[PDB]
Amino acid sequence: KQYIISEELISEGKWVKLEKTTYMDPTGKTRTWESVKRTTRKQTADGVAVIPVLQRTLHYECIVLVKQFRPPMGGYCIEFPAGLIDDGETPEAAALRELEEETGYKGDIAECSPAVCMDPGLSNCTIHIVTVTINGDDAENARPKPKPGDGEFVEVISLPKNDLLQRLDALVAEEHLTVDARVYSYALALKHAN
Amino acid sequence: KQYIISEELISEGKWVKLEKTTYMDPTGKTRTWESVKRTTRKEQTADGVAVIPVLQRTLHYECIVLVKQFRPPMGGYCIEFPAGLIDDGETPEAAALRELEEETGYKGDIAECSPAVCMDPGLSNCTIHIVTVTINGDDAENARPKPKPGDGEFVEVISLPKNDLLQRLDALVAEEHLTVDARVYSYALALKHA
Ligand SMILES: CCNCc1cn(C)nn1
Ligand SMILES: [Cl-]
Ligand SMILES: [Mg+2]
Ligand SMILES: [Mg+2]
Ligand SMILES: [Mg+2]
Ligand SMILES: [Mg+2]
Repeated sequence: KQYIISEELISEGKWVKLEKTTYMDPTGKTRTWESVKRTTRKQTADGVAVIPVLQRTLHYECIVLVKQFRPPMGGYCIEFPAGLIDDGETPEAAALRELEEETGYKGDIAECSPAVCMDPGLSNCTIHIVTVTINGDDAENARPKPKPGDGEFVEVISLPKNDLLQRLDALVAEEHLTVDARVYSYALALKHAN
Repeated sequence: KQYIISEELISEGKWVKLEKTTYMDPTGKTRTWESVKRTTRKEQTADGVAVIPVLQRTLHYECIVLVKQFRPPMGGYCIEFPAGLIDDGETPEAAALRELEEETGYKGDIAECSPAVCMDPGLSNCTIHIVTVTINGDDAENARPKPKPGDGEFVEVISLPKNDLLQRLDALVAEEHLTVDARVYSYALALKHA
């Protein structure tokens, strides 16, 4: 019943543009919306985010996260490892690549979401959420070698899965970090389950 | 180590702006970023709230109450937690219970309220509080709940059992063109993984 009529370019950078979207509301009334898009998409989605489950025998299972300075936020954020999918790369392959670059861990694919939206009231940005397990007992994950690209500066933060939400709250309380909403969503459901 | 040097406006809409952000990298080198911000944030501790609404009813499995709306940025229908912006002077908890009632009809009870968490920190400064609310579906207030959508809001309510949320979401994605929100998907995945 609702649909896009036209999109007016307002402003286009190298990485992001702003559009004025005209759409038909269900009553038959034309309306406008200010919409953001990335200029980099081809792809199933803009990006992947990786849920990396680090499994070591006789240890708690951990979720591997990354801490980085995020210029739009003006501060440091705690996030699932993540990056954009390369032209002609699959979401799975992007997940394992990003995970290795950002963490040095080598992982195995467990499952892969459909494209999911990041902030659909503002942008068209989408990602695949990719669950990956990491055999922390294998020699290739003993001393994980992180290969950052140009301009990535990533700290790795592993947190036990069974206390994830309490551990994150503690970091926010002590370290003036912002937690990512998808990380927080996942942590909450771990507590809310059953 | 890293910090913001300057923020130059590139383009300002009614609702959204684009900025050229200059910052210092941890090598001591100046770099830039293209940053999105909303124009509507005043003294709120965040832009908005998203509500995790746990519908509880005697001799029913708990349901997660979700909303389906057309999102102009996305050009299509999206399934999301009930959400909206925090009005000036409004508490995150008040915004949550208000938005929940407006979008679903349900009158909730506060359970917990997150710190401000980032929506897409590689792109925007946008933040929310994630507010968990329980709905006493045995109360007569919540028996045959009617939305009170504001102007240009057109919302369908979808309640899904917590104990099968991921499959039930997958089944809706299989049946029509719609996108699940990444925070919803993350929360459903944790429910499976716990
Ligand atoms: C470090 C390379 N710059 C990437 C980027 C992404 N956006 C939105 N602006 N700059
Ligand atoms: Cl798993
Ligand atoms: Mg990244
Ligand atoms: Mg990366
Ligand atoms: Mg809303
Ligand atoms: Mg609303």
